[PDB]
Amino acid sequence: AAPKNRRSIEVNRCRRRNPQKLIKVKNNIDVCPECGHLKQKHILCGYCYEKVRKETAEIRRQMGKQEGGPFRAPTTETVVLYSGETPSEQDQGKRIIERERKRPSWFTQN
Amino acid sequence: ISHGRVFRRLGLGPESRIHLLQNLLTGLVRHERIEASWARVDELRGYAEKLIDYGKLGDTNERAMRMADFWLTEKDLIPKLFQVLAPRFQGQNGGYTRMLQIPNRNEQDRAKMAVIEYKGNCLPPLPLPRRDSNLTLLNQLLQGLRQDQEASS
Amino acid sequence: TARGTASRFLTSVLHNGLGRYVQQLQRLSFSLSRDAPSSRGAREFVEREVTDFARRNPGVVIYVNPRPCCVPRVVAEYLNGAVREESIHCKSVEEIAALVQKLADQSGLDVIRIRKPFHTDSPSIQGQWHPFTNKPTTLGGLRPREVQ
Amino acid sequence: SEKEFVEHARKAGLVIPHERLERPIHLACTAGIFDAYVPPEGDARISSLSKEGLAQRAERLKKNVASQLSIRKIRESDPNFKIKDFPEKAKDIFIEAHLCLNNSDHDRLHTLVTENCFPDMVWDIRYKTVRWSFVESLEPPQVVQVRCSSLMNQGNIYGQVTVRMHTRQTLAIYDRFGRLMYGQEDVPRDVLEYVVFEKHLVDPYGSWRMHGKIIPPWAPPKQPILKTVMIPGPQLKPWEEFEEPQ
Amino acid sequence: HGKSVTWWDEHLSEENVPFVKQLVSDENKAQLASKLCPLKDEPWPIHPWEPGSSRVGLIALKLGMMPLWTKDGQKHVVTLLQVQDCHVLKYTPKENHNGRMAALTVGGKTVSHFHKSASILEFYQELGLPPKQKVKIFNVTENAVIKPGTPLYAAHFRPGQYVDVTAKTIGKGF
Amino acid sequence: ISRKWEKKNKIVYPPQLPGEPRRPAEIYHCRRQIKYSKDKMWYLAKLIRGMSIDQALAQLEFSDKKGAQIIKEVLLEAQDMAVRDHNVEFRSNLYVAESTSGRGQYLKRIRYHGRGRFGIMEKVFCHYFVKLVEGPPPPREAPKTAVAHAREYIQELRNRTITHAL
Amino acid sequence: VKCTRARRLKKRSLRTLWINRITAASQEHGLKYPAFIINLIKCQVELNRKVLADLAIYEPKTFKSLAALAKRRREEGFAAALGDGKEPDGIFSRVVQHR
Amino acid sequence: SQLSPTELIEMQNDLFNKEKNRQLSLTPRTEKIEVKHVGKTDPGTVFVMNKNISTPYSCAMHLSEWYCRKSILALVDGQPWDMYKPLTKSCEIKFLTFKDDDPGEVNKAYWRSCAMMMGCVIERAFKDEYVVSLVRAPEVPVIAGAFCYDVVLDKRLDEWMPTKENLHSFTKDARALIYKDLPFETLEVEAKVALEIFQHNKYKLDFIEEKASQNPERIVKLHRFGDFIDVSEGPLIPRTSICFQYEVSAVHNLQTQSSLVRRFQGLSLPVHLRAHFTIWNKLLERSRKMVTEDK
Amino acid sequence: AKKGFRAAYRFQKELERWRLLRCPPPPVRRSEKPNWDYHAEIQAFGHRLQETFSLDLLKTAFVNSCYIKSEEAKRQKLGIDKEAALLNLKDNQELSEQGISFSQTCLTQFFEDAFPDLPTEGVTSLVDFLTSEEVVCHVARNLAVEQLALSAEFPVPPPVLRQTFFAVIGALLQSSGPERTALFIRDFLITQMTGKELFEMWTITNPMGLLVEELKKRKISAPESRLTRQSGSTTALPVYFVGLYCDRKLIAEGPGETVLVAEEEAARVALRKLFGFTENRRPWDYSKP
Ligand SMILES: [Mg+2]
Ligand SMILES: [Mg+2]
Ligand SMILES: [Mg+2]
Ligand SMILES: [Mg+2]
Ligand SMILES: [Mg+2]
Ligand SMILES: [Mg+2]
Ligand SMILES: [Zn+2]
Repeated sequence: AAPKNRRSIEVNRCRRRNPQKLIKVKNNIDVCPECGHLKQKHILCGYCYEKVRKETAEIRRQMGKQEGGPFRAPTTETVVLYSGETPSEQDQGKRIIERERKRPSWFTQN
Repeated sequence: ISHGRVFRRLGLGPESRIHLLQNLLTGLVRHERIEASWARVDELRGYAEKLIDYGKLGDTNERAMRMADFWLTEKDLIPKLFQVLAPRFQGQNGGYTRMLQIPNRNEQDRAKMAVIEYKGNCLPPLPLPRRDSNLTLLNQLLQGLRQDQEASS
Repeated sequence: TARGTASRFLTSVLHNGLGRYVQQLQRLSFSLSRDAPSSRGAREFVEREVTDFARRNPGVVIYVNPRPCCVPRVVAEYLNGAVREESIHCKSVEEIAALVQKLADQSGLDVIRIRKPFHTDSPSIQGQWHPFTNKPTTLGGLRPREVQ
Repeated sequence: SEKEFVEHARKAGLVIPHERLERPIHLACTAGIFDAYVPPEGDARISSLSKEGLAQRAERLKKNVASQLSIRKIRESDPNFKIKDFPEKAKDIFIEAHLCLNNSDHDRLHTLVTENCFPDMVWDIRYKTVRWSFVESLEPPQVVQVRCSSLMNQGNIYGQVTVRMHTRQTLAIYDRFGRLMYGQEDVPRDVLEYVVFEKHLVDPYGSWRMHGKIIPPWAPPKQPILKTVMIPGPQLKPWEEFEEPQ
Repeated sequence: HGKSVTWWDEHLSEENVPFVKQLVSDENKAQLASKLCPLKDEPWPIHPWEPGSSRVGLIALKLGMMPLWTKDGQKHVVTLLQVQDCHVLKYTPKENHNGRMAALTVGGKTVSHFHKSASILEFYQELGLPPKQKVKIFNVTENAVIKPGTPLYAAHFRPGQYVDVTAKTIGKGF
Repeated sequence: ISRKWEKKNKIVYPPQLPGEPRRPAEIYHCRRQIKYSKDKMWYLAKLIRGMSIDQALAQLEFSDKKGAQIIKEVLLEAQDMAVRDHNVEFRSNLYVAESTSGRGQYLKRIRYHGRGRFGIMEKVFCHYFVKLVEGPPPPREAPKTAVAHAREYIQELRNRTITHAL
Repeated sequence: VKCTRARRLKKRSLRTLWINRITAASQEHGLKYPAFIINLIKCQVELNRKVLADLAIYEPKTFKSLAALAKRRREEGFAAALGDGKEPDGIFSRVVQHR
Repeated sequence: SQLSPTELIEMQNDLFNKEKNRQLSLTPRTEKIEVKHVGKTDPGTVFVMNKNISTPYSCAMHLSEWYCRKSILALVDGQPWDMYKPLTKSCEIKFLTFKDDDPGEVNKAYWRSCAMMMGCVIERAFKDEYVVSLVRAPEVPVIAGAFCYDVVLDKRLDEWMPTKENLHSFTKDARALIYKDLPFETLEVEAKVALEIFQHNKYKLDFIEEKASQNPERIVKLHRFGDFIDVSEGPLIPRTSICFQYEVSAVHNLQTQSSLVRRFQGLSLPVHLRAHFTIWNKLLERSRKMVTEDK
Repeated sequence: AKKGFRAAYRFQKELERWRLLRCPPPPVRRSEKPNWDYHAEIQAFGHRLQETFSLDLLKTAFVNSCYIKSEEAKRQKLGIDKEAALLNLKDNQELSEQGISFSQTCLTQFFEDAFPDLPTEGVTSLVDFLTSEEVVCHVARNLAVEQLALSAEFPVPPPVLRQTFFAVIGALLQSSGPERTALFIRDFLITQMTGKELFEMWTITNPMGLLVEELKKRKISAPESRLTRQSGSTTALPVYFVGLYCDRKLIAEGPGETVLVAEEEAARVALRKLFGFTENRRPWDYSKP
């Protein structure tokens, strides 16, 4: 069906300025206590998650370079250690990745 | 009318949904932590828990071995499943996976994303949402109320 | 159109004509040309009867400016500060005289829609109508269904 | 169906267009003050007494062989030049240039100061209001040294005269919104500077133009600004950890 | 003043959440146990039955459906309605409600304090009972009024009787 | 084309005499020829109208629109210019007084339909104008109260005159 | 076109308004509009509806006096009609010719 | 001494303004100080602030509006520092919020602020004919259920105790005081001027003497919001509007050998830590009880 | 390109109109406007009011102190000598004060002659209103005193306008007779009372107190307030008629939205009736005696 008449600017404004079509303000925005960047209450912080994802990417690159094949999945536990660190009595018998970077503050020794 | 439906429709059908879920499960078992769409990760969480249960069921069990063989597309992860993941989940019951919503993707689709992760892995910890300390005003008031309750008890 | 234009109530400037009548035309400035054919009527007016008008109306200052202008104009400035600019372009001496006399007679107020043909202050001699102006009073001021 | 946009403003100059100019650039000044004056460490305690400052300044001006040959070269290149009345002319040029910058008279400012002095005094002041006044001059300006540079590539000689000036102004720099920014208008602060003038002796006209302004490294810091300033730390990417300097 | 959204678990600690939960549970248990004796504290006067009298009702929970057999051999199907926690909340006079019958407000199963509004929580705090999920109004006669806070049980009805059952049907959407 | 939002930032006021209240700083900025659509950008412009710059940035960071990043960049550039060029301390003491989106120059292409027919596809471009004013944001207007409504009704009742009467 | 037509209709509208106001005032004085008008005419009082409405709004005592005069003239007319006598003439029923 | 309470408040405000003007005029020039920011969020920031004019709230304004909204207290390199106190020398600043790892100092500052607000409402909510004299604000720990204020009433008021309606009217007045934004401004004055500013409340002058005894310089801190002036220990919250939930819990009379004192106990929670209705009611029931913490 | 000059000239006029509408220039003096001749303006100002002024007196009355100070500042800035003539500019201070005194006395005499029952406070209030800032400024502006007034700051602040107007009055008093000056005052200041009420310019605070004092002076005990008529009392917009009875005789009645307002209005009506400022009072006599 074709429109019978041209819709006027008053009707157009009444339609596309209605509160249903307007953008709602978000009231769940807070500052991340660690880095001070903005984040939502129910969502992980973007800055911190980017840090963790990047560090995980570097660790995965190291542990994939340690393996010469695509199907060489380790059958034992795995431990990541940084420069100036040695495996403990509990970390023996596992596979070890060594990183030249210092241990990050957020990465707990456990 | 979709009352009492527990599985959401994904892919090109039920078989495509199963194949997507098994690809996600293989990635999760291999990397110990993956990120994807929120709905796909939510669907995959239950299958991950059940796979850990089947791994705990035993290596010599034929049913568990066949289920692992089907679900782990890469065949080098079945020894990993039966000798790494299940040994470290023994005293636990159902707290095998952790799922957290992360900010939407940067590209134009702006999909809602989640990250799923087997607990106790060899990766940097996620920025978990920590509760407030007892030293806060409200928590200290609640602590005082608890102390008076204990004293009167 | 009354709805399209402005409006005002009938009024007089500074209560003109109450104690005395003060002419509202303050100054009259003619701007004409000494050789333009369109200024011939203005030139004849200035030659003949600008002096008579000045003598008849001593309360208005009349200026005459022969300058190289194409259209002759008359500017009437009133006591209100109102300025009325008219064109005397190609008009007879009688037309110039009529226009000048009309400008002198006018009060200088805006020529717009007048809401009422009359205006008085305090028109309510011997009272103004209110719903109680023609109602009898009852004994004790009792309401219709009030029992004392 | 295939119309496109235009007018992409780009600036990319190469050595070929930078060297293919038929006619060369006819400069009116030089890049900087050759043989820059180094004022002596002790000036604050010598400006207090007139004789012990003026006598030593005259001795330093007269005993420098380089200054003597430079002033001889300037005099032989342009007659009717004297160092006795030069400080008065330098002071007049300084005052006139500052008044021109106050009044925003760009043509007369170009006539007074040179091409190395106009940008440093107009670039960051074009969008502000200045109220500069001259009130007093405790110590008359004194010529310190004279230097000459001859370039044989074009056969051109430039002579710069340095004049030490200790004098009092009243500076008030306003904002583009009409509010005070730097300081009050009635404060007569004392300033000591070294104004270096440059003249092209080979040029037939050769007006004396202010070229440079030398401030001693030990000069007291300028008056503090009225507003507060935030100095942000190094912006850190997620892959960078803050390092605390000690 | 851009106030942010909040909930009851936002500011609590890992050790105060169990404490708050158990405190609220104990308070609800005490409040429910306080009302188990409605006839000894101060019950309203009980009037004799009249031919034109109307009784109050209950708010139950539809559990499921079960087969049942009659001594003549027929098989019927019955629905289980479980009265979980049915209480009388407020009373409204006949002239102030309808002009023909009084209104008794009845509340059903208990819900959480942390997801109710301030006015509802205040009303239940004055009443002395934990918040209810469903609240309904019953038109009764003036001789069948019951004091608010009185509990109601499934023994309110007797085997062999006819009842009216009102509920929101299964919504099938558009 | 018209370029006056740039020139609105180059005016110089005369110095204020002592005793006059301090004039708030006004900073005009704009981005020209943005691929994003005019009405879609008007929605975000209306969203961030009248609030503090920090609150506007907070909303635009989590807005999912494509123009949210463009508006955020424009606001950050305006804040930086307000701090650096204009004498504005307290970089958080600015509020978005004006936020508008207009249309720029479009590109006309062919949209193929079928049966050999076609349509005029228009590649839309928009301009985003922002004006920031130094100072706390003005308070939002409250809905008219019952007392105010009754006062206006009574005033309109008392304003009555006997029309066509004298 | 509407401006010209409404210029023509403005006089009719204002006359209707004045007539309505005169009816209001007369009924407030216990008299009907046709009787009031015809008796005011019979008293050789040639006041138009605009002036009558102005008096009703702003001169209540004068309008009451006019209403009393109209009622008196009506009573004299009724008495003359009932009597059918030429020799009894009303005090306010006398006609004054041009002088 | 014939002096109306309004006249006394006006003269107290006049003397406070005179002291503040003297303090500002003590520094004729405008010196520049370099204040580092040692916060975990944005480290390495340096602020070029004005001496005795700029404030940690000005530093927060330079940083971000989030800092102004959240940061309740400041640590200037050695001690808590309220936001509306001008900085003295070059230093380093760390901002403290309610949800910090160690929010004890912020909790204390909020606690004294609430106590001082309660003292103000007690002073201004009684009859003018009756004598009301605030003694002090006891430093009861946050673990206690309510914050207390000590007051002394007229003798002919020794027989009656406040009821629910009076306490709820006090709460209404406190909420009205909250509604209008009244900043807390502090001043470091001497005992010689504290004596003359108060000059009427014997208990308050004894408190001032006790506070100045431990100070070698005889320097005391005077805090004021609106037209109310009082003496308290430590810093305070920057704005009144921070107090979201406020209630005057109870009044308890303690009779001693010399005279009796009314301990007014109240409860409050900020905007950033407002609790649920049931939790608030439980905390109020806790606060109704007696709390005794002096030393 | 359309050939022609008329369209270009007409659009230039349109552009000038738009510029004037967008940026209104600050008002400039009619003297600074081109067509001006001070002597002719002075003569016309004298003639149009039907009064025979003295030209020198008018020139000395239209000059203000601020104008003299500005001229002195201009002279000292230029660096020439102007003390020979500008020292004898004959500022209008004495003329203005004489005019103010005569106008106040004449208005007081007029008011005491017209309304004998008006008290001294009321007469002084009326005189102050008539010689006040706004009335005198409006009269001067509509009589073109502002254009002829020699002073800086062309807005001519209202004190300067009042000073110039009363200086003109004093010049007329010195030139013509006191009777003619009184006629001028009646024609150009009393007419400003047309359509105005008494309490509009008096602005008393306690009408009932003033009425009871006046009745005590007139040997009346006290007025009793009685609710004569009313229409609606539980509604949001009531009306009440309150009358005042002295010895059970009605003296005034007033309407109001509330009883207190109605009583105050009744007191004001009684005061107006006592003082003779009734709305149906005798209109001011404008005739030549
Ligand atoms: Mg799909
Ligand atoms: Mg459904
Ligand atoms: Mg085809
Ligand atoms: Mg189209
Ligand atoms: Mg089309
Ligand atoms: Mg006709
Ligand atoms: Zn973070």
